[PDB]
Amino acid sequence: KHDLSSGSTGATFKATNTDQICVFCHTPHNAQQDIPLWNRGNPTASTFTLYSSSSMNNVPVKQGFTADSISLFCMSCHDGATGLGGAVHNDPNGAAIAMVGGNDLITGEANLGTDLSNDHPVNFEVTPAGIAADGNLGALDTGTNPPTMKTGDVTNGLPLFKSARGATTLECGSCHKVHDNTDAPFLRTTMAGSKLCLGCHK
Amino acid sequence: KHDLSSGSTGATFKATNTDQICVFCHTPHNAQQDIPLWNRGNPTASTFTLYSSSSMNNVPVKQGFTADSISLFCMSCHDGATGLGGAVHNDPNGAAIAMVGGNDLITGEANLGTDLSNDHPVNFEVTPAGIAADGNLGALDTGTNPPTMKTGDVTNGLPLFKSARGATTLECGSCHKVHDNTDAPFLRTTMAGSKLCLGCHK
Amino acid sequence: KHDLSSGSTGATFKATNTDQICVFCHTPHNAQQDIPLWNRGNPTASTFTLYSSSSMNNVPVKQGFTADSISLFCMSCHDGATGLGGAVHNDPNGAAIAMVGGNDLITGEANLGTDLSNDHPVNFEVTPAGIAADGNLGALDTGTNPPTMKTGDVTNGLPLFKSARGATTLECGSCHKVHDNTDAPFLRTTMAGSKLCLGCHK
Amino acid sequence: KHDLSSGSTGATFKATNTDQICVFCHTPHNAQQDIPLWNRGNPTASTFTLYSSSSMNNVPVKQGFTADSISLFCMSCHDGATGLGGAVHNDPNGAAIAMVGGNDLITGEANLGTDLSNDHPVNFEVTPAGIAADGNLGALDTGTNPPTMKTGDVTNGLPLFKSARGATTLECGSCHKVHDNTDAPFLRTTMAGSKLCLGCHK
Amino acid sequence: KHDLSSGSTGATFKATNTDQICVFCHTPHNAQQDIPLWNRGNPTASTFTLYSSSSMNNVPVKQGFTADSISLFCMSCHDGATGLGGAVHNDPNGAAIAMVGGNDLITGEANLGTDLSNDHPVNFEVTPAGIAADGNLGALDTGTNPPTMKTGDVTNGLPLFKSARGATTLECGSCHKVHDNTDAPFLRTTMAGSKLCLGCHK
Amino acid sequence: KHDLSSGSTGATFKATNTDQICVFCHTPHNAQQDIPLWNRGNPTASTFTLYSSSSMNNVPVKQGFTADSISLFCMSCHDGATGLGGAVHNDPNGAAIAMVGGNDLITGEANLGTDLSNDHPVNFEVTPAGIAADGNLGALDTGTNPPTMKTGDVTNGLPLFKSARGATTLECGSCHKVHDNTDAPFLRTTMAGSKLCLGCHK
Amino acid sequence: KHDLSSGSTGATFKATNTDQICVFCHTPHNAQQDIPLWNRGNPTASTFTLYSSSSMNNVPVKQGFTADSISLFCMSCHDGATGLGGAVHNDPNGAAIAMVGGNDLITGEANLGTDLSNDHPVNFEVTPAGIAADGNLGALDTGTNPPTMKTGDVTNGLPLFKSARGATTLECGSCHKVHDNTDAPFLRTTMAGSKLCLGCHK
Ligand code: HEC
Ligand code: HEC
Ligand code: HEC
Ligand code: HEC
Ligand code: HEC
Ligand code: HEC
Ligand code: HEC
Ligand code: HEC
Ligand code: HEC
Ligand code: HEC
Ligand code: HEC
Ligand code: HEC
Ligand code: HEC
Ligand code: HEC
Repeated sequence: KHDLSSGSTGATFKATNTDQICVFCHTPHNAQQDIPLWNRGNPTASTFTLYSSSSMNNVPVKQGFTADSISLFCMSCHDGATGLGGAVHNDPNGAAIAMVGGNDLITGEANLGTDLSNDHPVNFEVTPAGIAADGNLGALDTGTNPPTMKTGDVTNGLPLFKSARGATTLECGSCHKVHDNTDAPFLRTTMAGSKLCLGCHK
Repeated sequence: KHDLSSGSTGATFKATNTDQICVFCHTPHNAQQDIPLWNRGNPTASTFTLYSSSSMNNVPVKQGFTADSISLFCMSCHDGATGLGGAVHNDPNGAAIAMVGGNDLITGEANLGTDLSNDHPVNFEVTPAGIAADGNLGALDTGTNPPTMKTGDVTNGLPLFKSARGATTLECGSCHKVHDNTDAPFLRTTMAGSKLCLGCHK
Repeated sequence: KHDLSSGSTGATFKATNTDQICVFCHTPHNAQQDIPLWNRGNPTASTFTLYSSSSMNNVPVKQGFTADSISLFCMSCHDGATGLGGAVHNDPNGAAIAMVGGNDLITGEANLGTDLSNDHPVNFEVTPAGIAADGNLGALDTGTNPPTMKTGDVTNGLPLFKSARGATTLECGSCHKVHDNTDAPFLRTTMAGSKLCLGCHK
Repeated sequence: KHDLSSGSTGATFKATNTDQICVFCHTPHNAQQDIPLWNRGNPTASTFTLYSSSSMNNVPVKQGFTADSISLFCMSCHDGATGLGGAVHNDPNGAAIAMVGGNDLITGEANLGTDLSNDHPVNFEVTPAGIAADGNLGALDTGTNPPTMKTGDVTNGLPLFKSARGATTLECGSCHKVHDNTDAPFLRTTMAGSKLCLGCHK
Repeated sequence: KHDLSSGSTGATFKATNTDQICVFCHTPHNAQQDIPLWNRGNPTASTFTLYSSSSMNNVPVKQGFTADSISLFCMSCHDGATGLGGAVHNDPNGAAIAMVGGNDLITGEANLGTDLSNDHPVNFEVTPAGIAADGNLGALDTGTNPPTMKTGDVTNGLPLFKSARGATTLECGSCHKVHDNTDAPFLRTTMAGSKLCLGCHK
Repeated sequence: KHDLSSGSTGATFKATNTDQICVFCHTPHNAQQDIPLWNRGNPTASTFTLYSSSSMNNVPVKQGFTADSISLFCMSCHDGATGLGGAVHNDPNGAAIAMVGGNDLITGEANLGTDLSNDHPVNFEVTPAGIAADGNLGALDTGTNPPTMKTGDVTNGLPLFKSARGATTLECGSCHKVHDNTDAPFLRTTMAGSKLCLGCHK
Repeated sequence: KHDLSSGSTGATFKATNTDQICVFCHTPHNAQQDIPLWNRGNPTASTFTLYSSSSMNNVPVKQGFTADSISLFCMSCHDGATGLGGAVHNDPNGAAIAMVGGNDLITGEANLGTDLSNDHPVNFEVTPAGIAADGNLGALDTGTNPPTMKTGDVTNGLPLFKSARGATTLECGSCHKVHDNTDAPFLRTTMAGSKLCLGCHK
């Protein structure tokens, strides 16, 4: 899916003036941030809302992302308003990347918009006190890099990410693995059987 | 019972084109409401009647549910008219969920229909004035989330739910716990001994 | 007395395959009538006769009960012909309730049979004209729910019930309170001293 | 006088194991006859003789009472041979009623025995032909319930009772009112002045 | 005259502790004899003599009355030796009847004493043979109750009474009617004109 | 003649305050003597003389009557000195009997006075020896009551009376019958023809 | 002859308004003298002369009768001047006795007139001295009542009468017996044979 090459066969949206996989994401030189080789323009965090209800631990952090949130990286192409090709910084041929059909914005069901009223919670620090209060959020392992949240049925658990809210924070990349399409839509494991879901919500 | 997986052993009705527990109830993205990850189509409240007699406190609210009533969520599959698989919004494989035998409607004794003339009252605000008038509806605790109605014989009491009629409202989920089948048919405690019944009707 | 649990200590007749107080009387769902949660099979009213003499106001109504008479509910187990356990509708374990000794019918002095030639009158509308004609049937209060017949010596009087013959009708429950055994055999007050009798027959 | 309660102050004979006025006469359930709530054992009529002389209209009926005579009810405790407490049918506490001193039989002047050679005539049908023959037995009124024998000096006359000999029959209750002690020994009017006697024997 | 009530106006002797006409003569219960409701003490017959001369039919019966003679009843208060109030058996208030002035014995001209040497003959059987022998004692009628002695000038004749000497016996009540004072001193007809005397002595 | 009623038509002397025949002679109660019901005051016998001559049998008895002589009864009103109305003992209305004209004494030819020098002999015992001596005084019959003196021409003879002088004594009533006026002046038979005179003086 | 009844057959003079023998001579009451029952008017004795000659003993008594002479009684109707019916005192019917023909005076040979110059001597005392002087006047008997003069040939002699001249006096009745007509004209014995005459004049 994320093979945006012109010669790709399974890509819904692909360029027409380049053949490279990685220019859409990674540039060897002249990148944006010291988070691996990011060459994509990201929006502001002030225009994003998250899931909030009186059953969680994220009440004060229900508005806005952080400046170092990977969820920002994902929504940079998964917001429905940022150009797929027009947001590049280090373009591959000195000009704007040509897009097929002229639709430089993601559409369809994959579009997420700007409101997360219908999405799984992201960018909040899972805490051992919160886990004890709920009593069902598995366990924590700190000896691994990155630290993972222990599960009673899945090997290696789910990776966690460091953010402003804390060093053990759930994120857009917790479930989705961008590069590996072994279990589409790039889930960390094949979802049939609910075994990934049972990893956390036991 | 509510394990609608194809590989389930104790489910009366199960799908044949999926293996996931939660797609029938919860979808990670593109949900219906900001009430936890609801992916089920609910009917209108105008076609529902409730228990009403000259011994209660719910005389003006004996017709119709609210738009935010959990009882609506439960009757969405427990009405006897809404499709068990056809009412999903975010389907798991891009098509309608296949049902065994083709009976996409609940039948048997578990069917409740649309008339509650033979059911325990639901969706009404229990009030301290009403409790004092009756003199037997236990007591109230507001320091817990959700607020519970105190009982003289059962630990932790019964949870209450917030609705349009009020913040302390009895509901379909007051007695039934959807996920925990420790005491089937998903009662909050084992019913033998009438100890749950004695919790309120002392 | 009416604690029909298997673990009960003072019950003459008790079940052996259940432990619940209320299944014998009340079922949460799938009840019989919109009169509180009735799960007991009642007989026909055409086979019942009542007390009749040329000193009362019930001459035309000396034969048969009404379809909404609480006396029917009481005689449903107090007729001497209806099964104590076999008349349930919503059984607690999917089968007929097991009875100790196999005697599913009430016996002894408590048995009332089908003829009320030796019983206090029931199911007739007490009227202010009739009270004035007799001149001793206390007085009437309509501001209370249910309306009561005023007594000159007892606080709160006797409750009355609504029926087909009228809205102020004496009934089996007028003297007997089914749940409260403070004054056995479930009388509304302790009978020693004839103070209950003096409440009406002054 | 007829207040046989243990706490009574003016009763010659009173019980010691009960406090109720009416168990001695009336039981709510399980009575003897369809004549109001009779719970007292009555003797046979074959052992009773009546006043008979060649000046009356009761020559063929001078021996024995009827099975439905109220005089039998009165003599059930006013015969001098039937137990005051031992003749109850529906006892108040599951055992024989305890009597003070052990004298369960009425004694003294109030005792009447079994021979009415010294008593006013009872249980005979007064007839208009007989009244015309004597010419002094007042008049008859049939529009009242029960029918009364008209008197020229007393309001409302004397009530009459229905029996086997006829529908207008003098009886033990014609002069004596069991419940009202306004004019002791329970006469229908105060006897001073002979006005009751002048009501009939003008 | 015989109205012995305390409120009487024409009575020479009256009581002061009662107001009843009939207690002096009749008691409803506990009477003396089976001759109508007699409550007066009578003297012995051995102390009485009668009119005797060689012109009548009563030679062998000139000494003593019978045990069933009404003349005994009359002399019970008309002997001059028996107490007017002290001879009662069933007293009206549990004590001796109080008499005005303390003179409980009849005095004056009305007093008759114990010797009938100056009185009209009583208590002897008038016989048809005796009537034929005298030839002036009217005639006899047996079809009436009581049998009367026919007179040629007076309607209905004189009533006769049954006694030991015979069934057609003259008696104290033959001329005197105790209750009817239409013709004082309680004669059966007004005596002016000798028409009563001419009824027998033609 | 002897009908002294006020309404009488043939009576020379009659009362004005009474209507009774017999009060002048007979009173039912309180009479004077045991000689039938005498209510008239009689004079003394010492003031009476009789017929005496040397041809009879009454020489020693020619002065004075006896205390039991009927002639005394007759002269009680036939002496000319005793009051006709003032000599009553048992008066009919509590007062002296009123007489017409005020003449309470008999006058005229019927007056006899106190001397019998001009009258037929009375009050002497006729004896069989005396009859044999005279040889004309009929015969004697003792089997009749009263004994009569036999006559050869008149049926039933003349009645005789008992007195102190003897049991067969002539008397004022021998010829005169007081009640029967068939042959006035109350003779025992019609005197025309001298047949009564020939009965004795043959 | 002396049967003066109206129905008489042998009487020359008889009444027409009466039928009685004795009213002409004897009245029961109201007579004239104490000489037996005389009811006839007698004349004076001064107008009568008697037989007188110088051969007797009656020289000084030859003029006039005595006031007590029976000869006066006889001449009262045998004088020829006194009325036969008009001289009665006690008349039988309140009026003068009617006489046949109107001749109330005796006539014919039986008339004696007023002069006894032709009659046998009367009313003089026969004396024993006079009898001795004459020597033929029988003898005297004093033991009989009345005293008689003894005769030598006739049984019982002649009765004598008492008068003023003496106790043994001849009289009109000496020979004549007024009542007995055995030997007419009422002689004491049949005169044929002169045996009566020979009784005295021997
Ligand atoms: C972080 C902000 C994100 C973003 C941008 C997306 N996800 Fe998820 N996702 C999860 C599961 C189980 C599915 C399968 C969908 C299904 O079974 O119906 C998905 C799918 C997607 C899609 C495409 C399919 C779709 O239905 O939209 C997209 C574009 C997408 N995701 C974006 C699970 C998780 C999860 C843990 C349960 C987390 C955290 C996220 N997703 C986070 C994100
Ligand atoms: C809210 C609208 C609901 C719905 C949809 C159901 N219930 Fe209840 N329930 C209660 C108890 C004690 C039982 C046991 C039944 C028994 O003992 O016989 C049940 C059972 C059910 C069933 C299945 C079994 C059946 O008999 O129908 C179903 C499908 C069901 N429930 C649906 C008690 C309560 C209660 C408090 C007393 C409340 C509130 C509810 N239930 C509410 C609901
Ligand atoms: C309505 C049809 C009923 C029924 C089914 C029963 N009752 Fe009554 N009850 C009353 C009183 C004073 C007693 C005490 C008995 C006593 O003192 O001896 C009772 C008792 C009973 C019993 C059990 C004991 C018994 O003696 O039978 C039963 C089974 C019973 N009742 C059934 C009084 C009343 C009353 C007002 C006076 C009325 C109405 C009823 N009862 C009605 C009924
Ligand atoms: C029907 C069989 C009965 C019975 C059992 C009794 N009575 Fe009478 N009663 C009447 C009157 C006027 C009195 C007063 C007594 C008085 O004045 O002296 C009574 C009294 C009694 C008593 C108690 C007192 C006593 O003297 O015995 C008793 C126990 C009693 N009664 C029993 C009048 C009548 C009457 C109409 C005149 C009739 C009918 C009855 N009584 C009937 C009965
Ligand atoms: C039966 C033993 C009796 C008794 C006790 C009494 N009588 Fe008579 N009575 C009769 C008449 C005609 C009178 C009127 C009196 C009169 O006219 O003077 C009476 C009166 C009385 C009285 C009171 C008045 C008085 O003079 O004493 C009394 C107390 C009395 N009686 C008592 C007639 C008869 C009669 C038939 C002729 C008979 C029988 C009786 N009486 C009997 C009795
Ligand atoms: C007893 C002492 C008496 C009394 C008081 C009276 N009598 Fe006589 N009597 C007799 C006869 C034949 C008559 C008729 C008179 C006549 O024919 O003229 C009478 C009449 C009377 C009267 C009234 C008429 C009169 O002439 O005086 C009276 C008042 C009277 N009597 C009173 C006959 C007898 C007789 C037998 C011959 C005897 C005895 C008596 N009487 C006795 C008495
Ligand atoms: C006394 C004064 C008298 C009276 C009035 C009468 N007598 Fe005599 N009498 C006597 C005898 C023997 C005869 C028979 C005459 C004869 O035989 O012829 C009579 C008759 C009469 C009559 C009628 C006949 C007549 O011849 O007149 C009358 C009227 C009469 N008497 C009147 C005898 C005596 C005698 C003794 C001898 C005495 C005395 C009397 N009589 C006296 C009287
Ligand atoms: C859009 C998404 C792309 C595309 C089209 C490519 N890459 Fe990647 N890549 C992407 C992200 C968001 C990250 C970092 C994720 C994280 O830090 O959690 C990366 C990272 C890499 C890395 C180093 C990290 C590792 O190896 O685990 C490499 C070597 C890499 N990417 C290679 C790569 C190549 C060869 C591509 C085309 C042939 C290519 N990427 C495309 C996001 C995206
Ligand atoms: C139908 C009912 C289902 C089924 C088949 C599953 N879930 Fe649940 N779930 C359901 C409801 C009505 C609710 C909310 C109830 C309320 O708000 O009172 C939930 C909630 C959850 C949650 C979060 C709430 C909590 O944990 O207390 C989780 C983590 C969850 N559900 C998980 C889950 C999984 C893992 C399932 C398959 C393995 C699954 N659900 C099925 C209703 C239903
Ligand atoms: C047979 C009788 C039973 C038994 C064994 C139980 N209940 Fe009751 N109950 C019964 C009747 C006939 C009625 C209605 C009476 C009327 O309407 O007049 C009820 C009512 C109730 C109620 C609500 C009415 C109220 O509270 O006043 C409750 C809460 C209730 N019953 C509870 C209850 C429980 C907890 C029992 C076992 C622990 C139980 N009942 C048994 C009749 C009968
Ligand atoms: C012995 C007598 C008693 C006693 C101790 C009580 N009652 Fe009565 N009662 C009795 C009789 C013989 C009758 C019927 C008489 C008839 O039918 O002529 C009654 C009747 C009643 C009635 C209904 C008739 C009415 O009201 O007129 C009542 C309501 C009643 N009795 C009440 C009552 C009470 C309350 C008593 C004790 C507090 C009581 N009775 C005692 C005889 C006798
Ligand atoms: C003394 C005498 C009294 C008095 C003061 C009263 N009564 Fe009478 N009564 C009396 C006698 C001797 C008799 C019987 C006479 C007989 O048998 O010949 C009676 C009879 C009655 C009767 C029934 C006989 C009838 O009616 O013919 C009655 C109804 C009656 N008595 C009534 C009565 C009343 C009402 C009195 C006071 C108001 C009363 N009596 C006084 C004697 C005497
Ligand atoms: C004055 C004389 C009178 C009057 C006015 C009445 N009677 Fe008589 N009565 C009288 C006497 C002297 C005697 C007795 C005579 C004797 O013993 O020889 C009587 C007797 C009676 C008798 C009974 C004797 C019988 O019947 O033979 C009766 C019944 C009688 N009397 C009745 C009576 C009546 C009814 C009178 C008025 C209607 C009446 N008498 C008046 C004297 C006198
Ligand atoms: C005229 C003479 C008469 C008549 C018509 C009658 N009697 Fe006589 N009677 C007469 C006299 C003068 C005397 C007395 C004579 C004397 O005393 O000597 C008498 C006497 C009697 C007597 C009594 C004397 C006796 O019996 O001896 C009687 C009983 C008598 N009379 C009866 C009587 C009768 C019955 C008459 C009519 C039937 C009658 N008398 C007529 C004179 C005269």
